[PDB]
Amino acid sequence: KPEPTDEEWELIKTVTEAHVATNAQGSHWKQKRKFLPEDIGQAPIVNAPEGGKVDLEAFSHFTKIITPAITRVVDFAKKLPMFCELPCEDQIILLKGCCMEIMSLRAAVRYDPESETLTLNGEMAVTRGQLKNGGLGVVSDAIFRLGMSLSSFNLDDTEVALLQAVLLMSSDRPGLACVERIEKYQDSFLLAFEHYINYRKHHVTHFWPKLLMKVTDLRMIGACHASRFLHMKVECPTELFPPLFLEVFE
Amino acid sequence: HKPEPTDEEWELIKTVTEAHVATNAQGSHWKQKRKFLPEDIGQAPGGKVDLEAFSHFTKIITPAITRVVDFAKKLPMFCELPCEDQIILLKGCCMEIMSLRAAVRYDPESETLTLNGEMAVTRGQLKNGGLGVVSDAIFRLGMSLSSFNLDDTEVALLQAVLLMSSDRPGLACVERIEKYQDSFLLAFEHYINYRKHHVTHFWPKLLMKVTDLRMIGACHASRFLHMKVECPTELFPPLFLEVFE
Ligand SMILES: O=C(O)Cc1cc(I)c(Oc2ccc(O)c(I)c2)c(I)c1
Ligand SMILES: O=C(O)Cc1cc(I)c(Oc2ccc(O)c(I)c2)c(I)c1
Ligand SMILES: C=CC(=O)c1ccc(CCCCCC)cc1
Ligand SMILES: C=CC(=O)c1ccc(CCCCCC)cc1
Repeated sequence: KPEPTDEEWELIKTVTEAHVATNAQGSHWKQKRKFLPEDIGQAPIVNAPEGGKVDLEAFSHFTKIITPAITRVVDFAKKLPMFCELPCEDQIILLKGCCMEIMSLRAAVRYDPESETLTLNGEMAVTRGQLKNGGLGVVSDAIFRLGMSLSSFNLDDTEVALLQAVLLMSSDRPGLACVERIEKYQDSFLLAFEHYINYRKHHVTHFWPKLLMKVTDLRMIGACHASRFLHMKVECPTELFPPLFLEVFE
Repeated sequence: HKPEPTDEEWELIKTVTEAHVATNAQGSHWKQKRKFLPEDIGQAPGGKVDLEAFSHFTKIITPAITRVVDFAKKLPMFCELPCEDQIILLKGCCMEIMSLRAAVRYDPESETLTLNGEMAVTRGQLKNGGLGVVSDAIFRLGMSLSSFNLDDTEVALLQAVLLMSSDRPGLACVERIEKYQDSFLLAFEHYINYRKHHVTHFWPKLLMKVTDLRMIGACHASRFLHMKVECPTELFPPLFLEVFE
């Protein structure tokens, strides 16, 4: 199995550092985290015939720490030379299209089977039900499943970073100008990623193929996020929408 | 570097591994032949046992039980123990090894456990099925074992350790058994350094799973008493009754 080249190790060091420099609570999150009160995000005893509405209370708790998560995704991308080479127009499109994907990933990787929750921003542990009633709905199930399936993969910072790099450089986003260039960047990240994986030596058959499918799951989650956001603008009042949160979809 | 298994330990590792493989339902992918228990079965509209769901479990309970016994008998160290000791050890690890085997077959995508490698069931089906909370304990164990990526050898060794529990009430060759367990832990410990898993504090956390399997085995004993009160005698296979006397 071909391992990463000197140049790729250089690239790997750039992404890993960029990710670690933007990944909250890089200093033990499962020790300083705080569990969201049980009473918050509790399944409705009545359940409206509509189809389940968004728990405005839980939603408030989620959006109160959403901005930092969004800005962090932007800082990560700006720490990558390749990204900084892209036009302003392209950068915005790529960020708005991978924002939720990368965040969902960051949360998924922080899945704790013992408490069966996700540590958002590495400080808030939420249950599958709390995140759902919080406004993500079925999306919560998608993210939780992802986290459960990623356990056996034991992804390190370099693999999560590279994963984020691949999600960031999506040349299939609508409106992109440097379609070709961006794809060259992605292929570079993918190549370095795969090579790094051979170096890591994971104990799981068809690791590479299975991981790529996860990129596909993130794409689905990101899309469902946009649709889920539409219901939020309908049920959730404006006062609960942070500055960057709304622009990420508008 | 960490110490790896010696030549003598490799042969022991070979024995236990082949013993487990010969008594386990895989070596051919259990996801290609497994079937899902009808959703309508084991539905939950303490708690009463779902007779129908129960019947489906005990219908394949004997095979699982007989395999654990076969596993132990394929181990020379076990055959050197008195009949009374063998009976004691088996009755004390049966559910332990069984739970372990079911846990390792956990499937995140379907969120179920493939019993005997042919019947997949949900947390609810197994709970109302008669295991109650024990079902949650087994599913929890299965979820925490994903990152461990245990191979047949590690599960086999794990079963060996559970088997050679010299603290079982009534045992006679307590020291001979203890000696056997350590030989497995040592070989297991060395094998672990060979594999080299990417899970921080792998060894410590795995050993802890052994303690969880201990609790699961105990909670099942008390759970079995509820079954002999709610479930009719017909649904109790002969070998199933004796094992958990
Ligand atoms: O875990 C991290 O670092 C990043 C992170 C932060 C948050 I707050 C988060 O939850 C969301 C996201 C969108 C949304 O509309 C709602 I309501 C909740 C997730 I998923 C991930
Ligand atoms: O999966 C395997 O190979 C072995 C296996 C087989 C069975 I059937 C099983 O379920 C049980 C066990 C005890 C009990 O009282 C009831 I009701 C159901 C489990 I957990 C594991
Ligand atoms: C959708 C993405 C954007 O347009 C976007 C969002 C946020 C930012 C960062 C602004 C500074 C925020 C304080 C750190 C830049 C661009
Ligand atoms: C509790 C364990 C036992 O005592 C035990 C259980 C089963 C067997 C196998 C008997 C063979 C009959 C066909 C399965 C032997 C011993």
